[PDB]
Amino acid sequence: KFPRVKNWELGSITYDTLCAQSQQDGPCTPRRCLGSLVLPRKLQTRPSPGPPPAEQLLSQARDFINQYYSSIKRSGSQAHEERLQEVEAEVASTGTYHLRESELVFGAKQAWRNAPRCVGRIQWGKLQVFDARDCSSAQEMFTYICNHIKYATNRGNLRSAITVFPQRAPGRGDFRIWNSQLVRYAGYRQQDGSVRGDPANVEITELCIQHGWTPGNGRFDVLPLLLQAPDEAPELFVLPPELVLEVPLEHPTLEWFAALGLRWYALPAVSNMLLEIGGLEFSAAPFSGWYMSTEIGTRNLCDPHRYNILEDVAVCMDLDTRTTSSLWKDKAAVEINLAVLHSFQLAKVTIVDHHAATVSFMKHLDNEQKARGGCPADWAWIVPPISGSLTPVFHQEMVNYILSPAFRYQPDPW
Amino acid sequence: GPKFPRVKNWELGSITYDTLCAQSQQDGPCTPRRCLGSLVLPRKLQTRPSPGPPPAEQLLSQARDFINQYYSSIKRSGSQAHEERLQEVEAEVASTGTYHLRESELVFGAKQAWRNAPRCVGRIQWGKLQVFDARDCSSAQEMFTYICNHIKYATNRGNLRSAITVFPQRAPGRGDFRIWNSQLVRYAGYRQQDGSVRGDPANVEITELCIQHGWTPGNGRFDVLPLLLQAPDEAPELFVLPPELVLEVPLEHPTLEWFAALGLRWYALPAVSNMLLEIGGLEFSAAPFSGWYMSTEIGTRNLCDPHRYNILEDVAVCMDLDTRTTSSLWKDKAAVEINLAVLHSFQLAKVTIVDHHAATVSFMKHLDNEQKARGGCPADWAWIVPPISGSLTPVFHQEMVNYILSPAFRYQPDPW
Ligand code: HEM
Ligand code: HEM
Ligand SMILES: [Zn+2]
Repeated sequence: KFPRVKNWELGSITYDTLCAQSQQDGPCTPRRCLGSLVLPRKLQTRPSPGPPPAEQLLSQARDFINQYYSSIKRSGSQAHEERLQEVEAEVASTGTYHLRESELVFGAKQAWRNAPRCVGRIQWGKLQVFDARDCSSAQEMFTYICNHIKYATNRGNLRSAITVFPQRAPGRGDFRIWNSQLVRYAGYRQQDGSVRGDPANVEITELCIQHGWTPGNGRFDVLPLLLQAPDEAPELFVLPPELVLEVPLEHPTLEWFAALGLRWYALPAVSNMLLEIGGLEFSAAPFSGWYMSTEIGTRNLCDPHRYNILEDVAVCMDLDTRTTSSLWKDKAAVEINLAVLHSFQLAKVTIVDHHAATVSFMKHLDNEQKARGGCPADWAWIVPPISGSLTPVFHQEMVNYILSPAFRYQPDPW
Repeated sequence: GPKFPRVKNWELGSITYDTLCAQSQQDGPCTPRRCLGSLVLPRKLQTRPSPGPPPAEQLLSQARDFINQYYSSIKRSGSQAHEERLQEVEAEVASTGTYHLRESELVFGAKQAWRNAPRCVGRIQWGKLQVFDARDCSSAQEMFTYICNHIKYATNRGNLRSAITVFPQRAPGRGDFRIWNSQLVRYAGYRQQDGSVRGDPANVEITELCIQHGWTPGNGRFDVLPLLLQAPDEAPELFVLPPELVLEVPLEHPTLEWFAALGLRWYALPAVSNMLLEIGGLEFSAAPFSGWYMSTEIGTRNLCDPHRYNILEDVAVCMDLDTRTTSSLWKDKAAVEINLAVLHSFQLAKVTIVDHHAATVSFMKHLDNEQKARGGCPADWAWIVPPISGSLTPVFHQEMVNYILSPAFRYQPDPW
């Protein structure tokens, strides 16, 4: 019934009783495990042209409201009962309801806390929540986003934040941020099918040009935002350069590294995920924190389908790229990650290396074991892309399941 | 689209569908409610010592399935020979409660068990396996003879060859044939007075057991342990492998001249000996198998794990790195040089070994061969992706479906 979770480095064991609280199904079954799949096959988020079953929504809303009053130690109180009646009354008459700002803040922090793929959850309690539900146009969306960015960047002393735009509504279009992140580098397809810039942003880069953007021709051209108000074509907005903090990359001892002209933005702000609280869905709720160095140094810069700079760096390090056994890729990867850490640290911009991050996550696991009797975690995403076993989480067994409030993937708006 | 798991490779953007999972007849530890795919030992395949004979009804369905697999493999499914073998197996089980495999069936089954192993990245070599039939073995002493021959053949003075020796299957009522050691070659772990361990911390229990059985312990960091071999219904017997038969490689670094002074070393032959081989319901409690090493097993796991030799700090200090701060990536730097030393040394000693890049690339080829040959390949992502440089290898970006197919290698409880 309850999974026996073991840590192989310390020989310690714990039981996850929290997983019993899961109400949403994952992709696995006794016949086969599909935990390595990035996106769901069916756990997607189908349209909302029609109102969701009142009974279903109501049970989800009740659970959430129950969670909320439990957090403020007022479960069973008069306020708790009166709130349930309000939600009850509104759903029965309108088919939906609305959250009080206090509940929204609690819900956003809980969704982060429940995110199985995030290694930085020790920070879950520290999140600035901007209520943008009073937004009625793409222009206003742009203003909220600029304020979010300014606040979150804080001149290099990054502060986690989330801005919540209006919830989805039946038979009405969704408020959406087309870009997958608030700050992305353009990806331009060139003559021979190759790509200049970030190969992962080719499609979005094209949509931007398609919608009137005058494209650049560099390797790190910050993309403009395509923001969409309900049932309207997306509108193009260019982010004020002074709002986009970037860090020039250089190496602590390799004088030539800087000559590579590499750089990366300071703010990691996912903008394409859906936030679900008490059955309510927020199709546009950009969130941000700070980077873990491997995200930039290993994945963004070294992935084969990304900037793929491994060989360039290897050649500059005069390594033997003639064979795999020389481990030239491993050596280059380490120096690139070192350059990222050194540079962000030099530019006084918040960043965390994969060792510090995993160590804090182990602490989080312990805190959660005491607080809730478990912690949903997705091993493949918690263990860093390099030096996996050199970190504590590698040797820690984990249980993965879905708790709500939650952040979920949703279909591309186009 | 197709009603089977959709598997994607995020590097190539290609998609495939796994239809082979449809053939699994054994459940794993996951459910729609939660994924337990990271658990090393989930009480699923766990072949607990089942004293009372197995349900003749359950044994037969498993046996029939295996025979169908075997006849399918030789392209004679539905033939008269197929139906006759099926009748022979059912008859044998009827009058004895069990049955026996023909020589070729055992060979086929051993290879399929390796082929079906979700956690093995070396499966592109699956078709090349020397299967030693030792089902005539009747004593612990004879087990030692078979094991020594296996070691000699497999080691082949450095030009390693994959092999498996199969001892008698579990029999109703009679005790099991067992090799107490988890591997044929292991280094002793000696508990110290201060509580620390000299040697391999992973082998403290087995080391103590060997001592308790008359072994006179050494006091080194790399003392090869003796074998505790157990024949049916007899206490385990102790056997010391002749040094000349255990090929080892002293570790040195290609450029860091001082690394050789560390006195580190590792043995050439990775031979797992505590796993159970299951074929058509029959259980081979003693069926040690071996291939060759993938460098990270030695350089990253065995030498750098916190609970193993834990040499990361020593090497970093030798490289004069800043071990007082994580952002210096001293752990990452030292791990890289330790792995390079392993590859370098094995290559120098002319002992077969494969680096994690070459291995994962060959596994990708294996996945493609298997997609065409069986419509899928059971794979455990966490075990397939190397412990270092994960995303620098192609397997990291490949989604994988994990499920249990039989014949298979399963975990079994310790004999003691
Ligand atoms: C403050 C420091 C933070 C750090 C260092 C951190 C780090 C990470 C990392 C490394 C990943 C995996 C990235 C990948 O492989 O693509 C991740 C995923 C995630 N993080 Fe965090 N995180 C932080 C803040 C946040 C915040 C503030 C939120 C939300 C309020 C959040 C929500 C998530 C979610 C939902 C995922 C999984 C997304 C997916 O499934 O694609 N994180 N985080
Ligand atoms: C040809 C060379 C081979 C290589 C390079 C290779 C490599 C590996 C590696 C790296 C692992 C995971 C090690 C760990 O994390 O503990 C593994 C696991 C495994 N391999 Fe292979 N392997 C090879 C040959 C074999 C052979 C010949 C067999 C059997 C006939 C085999 C059966 C397995 C099994 C069953 C496991 C999983 C055991 C467990 O769950 O602990 N391998 N292999
Ligand atoms: Zn699973």
